[PDB]
Amino acid sequence: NNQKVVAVLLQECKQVLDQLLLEAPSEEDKSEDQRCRALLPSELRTLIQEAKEMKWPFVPEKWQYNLKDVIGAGLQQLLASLRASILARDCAAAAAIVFLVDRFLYGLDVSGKLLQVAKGLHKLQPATPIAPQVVIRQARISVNSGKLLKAEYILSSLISNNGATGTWLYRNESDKVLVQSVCIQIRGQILQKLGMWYEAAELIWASIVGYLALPQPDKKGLSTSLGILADIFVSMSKNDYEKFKNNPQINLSLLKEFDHHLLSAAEACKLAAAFSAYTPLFVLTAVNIRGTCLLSYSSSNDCPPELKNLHLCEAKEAFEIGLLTKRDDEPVTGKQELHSFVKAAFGLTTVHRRLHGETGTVHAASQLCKEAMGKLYNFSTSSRSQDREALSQEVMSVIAQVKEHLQVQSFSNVDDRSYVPESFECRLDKLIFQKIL
Amino acid sequence: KEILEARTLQPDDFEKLLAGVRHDWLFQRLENTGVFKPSQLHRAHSALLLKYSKKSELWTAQETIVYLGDYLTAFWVHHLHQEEILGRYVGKDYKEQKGLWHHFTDVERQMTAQHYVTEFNKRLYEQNIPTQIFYIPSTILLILEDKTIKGCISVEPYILGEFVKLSNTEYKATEYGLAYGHFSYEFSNHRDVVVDLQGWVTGNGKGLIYLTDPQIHSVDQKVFTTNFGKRGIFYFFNNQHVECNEICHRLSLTRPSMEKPC
Ligand SMILES: Nc1ccn([C@@H]2O[C@H](COP(=O)(O)OP(=O)(O)O[C@@H]3O[C@H]([C@@H](O)CO)[C@@H](O)[C@H](O)[C@@H]3O)[C@@H](O)[C@H]2O)c(=O)n1
Ligand SMILES: [Zn+2]
Repeated sequence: NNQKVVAVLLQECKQVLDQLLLEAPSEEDKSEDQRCRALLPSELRTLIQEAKEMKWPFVPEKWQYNLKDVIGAGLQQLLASLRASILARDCAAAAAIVFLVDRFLYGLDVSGKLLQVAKGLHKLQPATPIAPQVVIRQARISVNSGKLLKAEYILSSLISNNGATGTWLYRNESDKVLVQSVCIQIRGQILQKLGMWYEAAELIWASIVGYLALPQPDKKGLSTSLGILADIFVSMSKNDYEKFKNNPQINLSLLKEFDHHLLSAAEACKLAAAFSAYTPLFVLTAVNIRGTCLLSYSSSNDCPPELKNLHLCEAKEAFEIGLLTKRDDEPVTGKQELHSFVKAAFGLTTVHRRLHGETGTVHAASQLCKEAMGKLYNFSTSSRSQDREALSQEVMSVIAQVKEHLQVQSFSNVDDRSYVPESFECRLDKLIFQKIL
Repeated sequence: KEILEARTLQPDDFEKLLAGVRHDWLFQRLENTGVFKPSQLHRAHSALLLKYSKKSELWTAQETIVYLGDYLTAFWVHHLHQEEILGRYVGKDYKEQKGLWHHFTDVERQMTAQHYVTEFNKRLYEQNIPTQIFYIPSTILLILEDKTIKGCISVEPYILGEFVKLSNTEYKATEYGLAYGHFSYEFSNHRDVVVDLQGWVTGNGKGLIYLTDPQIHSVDQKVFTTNFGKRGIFYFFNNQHVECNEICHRLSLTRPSMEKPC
């Protein structure tokens, strides 16, 4: 399940497709396909049949209205079944498996090989439906590689055409609106990459409106759009924010309640964390950004002195929330998550330095943060699974020591599954599409 | 020594730097800091991340921790305020240790070029022309030991590519570069022009280009501008970019009216 072996297996699948492209259509092939599609768990088989039936433009997530775990568990078997269905010429099942593994493999940063095998499948049988999610993935990688015009072409095609793509068949209008909202969000990201902060914020607001128009709001999409909007608010100049604040078509509570782009960004981070309350990594990322926004605001000449400490305490809470996303002896595996934990630890230490001077506890926490940083670099440099597990353990031990030193106490949320205080979900309710298109 | 006295930042220094300081304040503040030794690699250090904005013309500091690693086969760096957690970043110190003025000047130059190229790419996108040339962002890390500056490092994202001169997509890299020079002239109210025809080409020669070693001619002289001023400007328009290209026209860039100075 390492990026490299999976990339090699996907290259092998695509080479098998190139081979079949030159040949004519064995019972051994369909026997192998049935065997590989029966070796897998029934949940994965149900997901495969639902994807082949096009019941959704995207694969659902628990808590959107685990998936990552069940996909990562049967990734080897799912790719084996993919290449088996490829030999059998059932391009529909292969496309369904592609749809099922697309998000996870984007996480592994090998979407290119997967899109290659997808285009090979389309070549073998052009009538095979391919999920809007995979086309949007192509647009995403085009954005990431800097082919902004190609990405915009794809996104505007999917938007103007009410989500229509290839031979895909929708089952309701809400799914079309959802696809349109995701595409508008990615267009906002395109403008953000160019630094067109105002227009980017406009498109992100349009995506938020689209998400809220669904019968069940897409909480994951909402968290995403609000995090992007926080980044945009951070990047904006005072004039961009003044202009985006006085726009009548933009009815956002965080705008008419805060008069500074950094405070608005911090509020938007709080909202994004709330919208992903059951996914601790997104909570940690959003609250790290919130603490950074507050550290910058409280240190600026625009912060009334009377309020400085208060905003620092807000930062405090922010970083504390991040540090509370994990417990002692709870394993961390990602490089991004380990980095974010060191970030939160140092942000809390810095808040304590800004509130209390050069105290002994602040100094001890700074030393612990430097030790964790060393371990984190050695983690990002190691290439063995046991070496990286021990390093993650040492980093998280240092993080727990910093939590102890700085006296981080848990919060109690009635929802025992939420990683954010109730003061975030509180704001969630009062956040505020066809005309926008 | 008095150098050690000047290298120590007081709470007031930290407060000013975290709020945002002007060029003149920053340069006068670090006047008697002298020259430092190479930073110690394979190590985590407390540091100040300093970033320069041409829009606001401000230097802003954030407290951070950086780990300095191995030299590139320039050395890998990783701090807590990177734009991209999973991305890779390289830091660089002059082989001959120099003062802080040089680091700050180089960063101001890079970020002025980047401001102009960002506006250039906005205009290009509005006109449906692919974006082809960019400038690597650059930041400063003041490596500190007990609130005392003990090092200064420049930090950039890592780019994998080959150095080229733009000599040899829809337009040649030379056309992008010269059109960008013209754009810098216009957008800057006829007071600046960025001239650079060299950089890192990526993606097997097919991909984007990140320009380096920029030369900024200007009548408003700054620490980072060239020694030529209007001369340079004239030269660019009379020898380098003699006749406009498609990009200049699609941007509605007019020809300057100048006389060979001196
Ligand atoms: N809270 C949150 C979630 C995700 N991200 C980041 O977004 C990008 C892309 O997410 P993805 O899950 O890989 O894209 P999918 O097309 O597979 O899923 C759809 O995602 C959108 C929206 O959340 C993101 O576009 C939803 O509206 C749709 O319903 C689908 O779920 C990831 O890198 C991820 O890290 C994020 O930042 N924050
Ligand atoms: Zn021209």
